[PDB]
Amino acid sequence: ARTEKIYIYGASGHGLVCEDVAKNMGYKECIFLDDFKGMKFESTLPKYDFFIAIGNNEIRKKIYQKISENGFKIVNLIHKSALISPSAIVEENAGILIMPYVVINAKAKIEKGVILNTSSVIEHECVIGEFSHVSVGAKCAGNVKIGKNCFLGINSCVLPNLSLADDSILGGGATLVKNQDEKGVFVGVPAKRM
Amino acid sequence: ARTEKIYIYGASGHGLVCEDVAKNMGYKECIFLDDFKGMKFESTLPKYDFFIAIGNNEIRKKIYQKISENGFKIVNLIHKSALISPSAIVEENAGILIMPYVVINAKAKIEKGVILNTSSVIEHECVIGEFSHVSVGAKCAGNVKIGKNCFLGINSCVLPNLSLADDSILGGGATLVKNQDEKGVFVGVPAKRM
Amino acid sequence: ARTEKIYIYGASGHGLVCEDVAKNMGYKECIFLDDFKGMKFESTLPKYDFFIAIGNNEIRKKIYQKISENGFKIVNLIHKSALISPSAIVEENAGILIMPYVVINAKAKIEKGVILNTSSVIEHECVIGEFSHVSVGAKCAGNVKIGKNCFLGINSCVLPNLSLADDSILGGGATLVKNQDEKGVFVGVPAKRM
Ligand SMILES: CC(C)(COP(=O)(O)OP(=O)(O)OC[C@H]1O[C@@H](n2cnc3c(N)ncnc32)[C@H](O)[C@@H]1OP(=O)(O)O)[C@@H](O)C(=O)NCCC(=O)NCCS
Ligand SMILES: CC(C)(COP(=O)(O)OP(=O)(O)OC[C@H]1O[C@@H](n2cnc3c(N)ncnc32)[C@H](O)[C@@H]1OP(=O)(O)O)[C@@H](O)C(=O)NCCC(=O)NCCS
Ligand SMILES: CC(C)(COP(=O)(O)OP(=O)(O)OC[C@H]1O[C@@H](n2cnc3c(N)ncnc32)[C@H](O)[C@@H]1OP(=O)(O)O)[C@@H](O)C(=O)NCCC(=O)NCCS
Repeated sequence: ARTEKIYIYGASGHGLVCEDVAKNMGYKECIFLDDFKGMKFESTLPKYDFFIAIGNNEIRKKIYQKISENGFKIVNLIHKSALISPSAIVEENAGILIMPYVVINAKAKIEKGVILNTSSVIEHECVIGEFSHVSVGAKCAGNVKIGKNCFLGINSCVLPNLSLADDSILGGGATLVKNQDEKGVFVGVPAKRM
Repeated sequence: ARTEKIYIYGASGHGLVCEDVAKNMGYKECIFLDDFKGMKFESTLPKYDFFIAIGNNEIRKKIYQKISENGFKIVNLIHKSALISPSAIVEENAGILIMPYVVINAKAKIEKGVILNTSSVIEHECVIGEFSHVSVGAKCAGNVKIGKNCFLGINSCVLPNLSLADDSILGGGATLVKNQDEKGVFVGVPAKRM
Repeated sequence: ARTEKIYIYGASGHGLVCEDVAKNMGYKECIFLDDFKGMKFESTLPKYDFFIAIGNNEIRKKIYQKISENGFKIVNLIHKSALISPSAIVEENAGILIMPYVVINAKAKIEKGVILNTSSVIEHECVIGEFSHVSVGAKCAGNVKIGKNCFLGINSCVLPNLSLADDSILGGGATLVKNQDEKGVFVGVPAKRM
């Protein structure tokens, strides 16, 4: 079962929303660790559930690696208002954030370290690759494959059956209308390589 | 009252989400009919509620006609998280799909065979024409008239008071800013004839 | 505590949705005042909570001023499905509308007379200026400052950390990607001065 307290690493803005989700899940206390100007991570800390509240995908992956290596459990934070299909797969204890009013439909799969931000939608049979960030209000239609480390900006979307290659960025408001097997930064409606 | 079981015609991706909505409504068993590589529709089937889980508007209308002609009741599937104004009108037993977190505001009207997909919004006093599909995250502002058989793509929107003519397509991410009395395919921000 | 009845000023479309929110909050009766072709406002009316259901920001501010001057309390109408962070600040008894499925995240501030329309999202640490209208499905990313009297159109968004100057309009579907210190009308993806 979940611990009484939770370490949230990242005490910035993203950290504050993560705190709200942890409290929603029933955690009694959130202990912020921030190496910058709060309490530092220490490998010697008393054991509690961890969460990595870092928006940057590259840095979130590295921190995730360092925390995991010290034997800490990095839990998922999933708001109770997120609607997740009984046939969707969400990787267990994998540092995944699922914000309020997120919807994940039948047979979608969410990989480790993903952020599904506020009111995002992952349609049936999607695969969202590890340490991707689907940001506020971004939506993936049915059967969309998002590669590892991808970032879908605010209010972006991807049409059905499409793939976005690892390490790509879909800009805020962009509409991806063609399959993308080579990485890049895509902006506009329709989305075009920058 | 609803039957114990339901026939869902279409066993594809759209079918899977329809299954989830039926289960949410309290149906105990979903029986998939798919003429393609599952159990075939037969006019001789034992009577249960039917739903037509076909995304294509033209084909959904034809199947709806064939099922209705055999005397089957084609129910609405409405997720419990959909928020529907007490003054909105949703045509009864009319094969309408209303997905999670859909909002339908005061005095809007939804006609037979419509799909309102995940997190779509139908504002006050809208009329959504029969066998239209308002897809994931698409939004109609107040007093918008969507014609029969129309398709609003992912994350599209229509400004207040506007009409979209029968058999039109508003592309993914498109923003309709002018009245459209002649049918077509409209894409972009602002939306322009293709 | 809230009164038994409420005066809703504006009996148009916006008024109808306001009625729905008031009923959701537990008000027993909504009394429409419309100077146009319903019951007129009178300074002599029996005291009840008031709400100003006027979509136009300029007119809503003026009416708000006139009603306040006569000593009436102009309450907030907040749908129960709106998700508001315990650390967000919503100005009390300030004529604010918060529609269904609105999300307001940690430390955001909402000022008097604001409309947050259906399924809009205000991310952590935003400031939404008085008598602004964030319309249906519009989303502000973290740390966004919206000026007084601003109007964000249907399905628009603003990227993190940005400001929109007082009295500006972000058009339906627009994506604001740069800081804006001078007022104007911005349209497109990316949003550009009209
Ligand atoms: C696409 C993006 C990654 C590019 O950022 P960048 O490399 O720093 O680019 P700049 O901001 O300097 O702008 C470069 C050009 O691209 C354009 N551009 C930037 N973002 C754009 C967008 N999303 N849509 C269309 N054009 C965009 C700019 O207008 C500019 O055009 P110009 O040279 O003609 O003036 C960034 O703008 C973005 O959309 N990030 C998303 C952030 C987000 O959604 N946060 C999550 C919140 S929940
Ligand atoms: C508009 C649409 C119907 C047109 O599809 P199509 O006729 O097969 O057109 P194509 O995909 O071959 O593209 C033709 C051109 O239109 C453009 N285009 C296609 N969709 C576009 C969109 N939504 N916005 C802007 N441009 C678009 C393409 O970029 C292409 O431009 P080009 O010739 O300069 O390279 C389709 O792209 C679409 O948006 N359908 C929506 C699907 C959807 O939302 N599914 C529901 C999920 S919930
Ligand atoms: C931006 C806006 C304020 C401008 O309206 P306007 O001054 O009356 O302008 P017009 O409608 O006459 O159009 C003027 C031009 O701007 C364009 N335009 C208007 N709205 C646009 C939009 N949101 N995106 C891109 N272009 C837009 C028009 O296509 C037109 O282009 P053209 O001259 O090449 O033909 C208005 O279109 C708008 O987006 N308002 C939002 C309404 C809304 O969202 N309601 C709330 C519902 S919840």
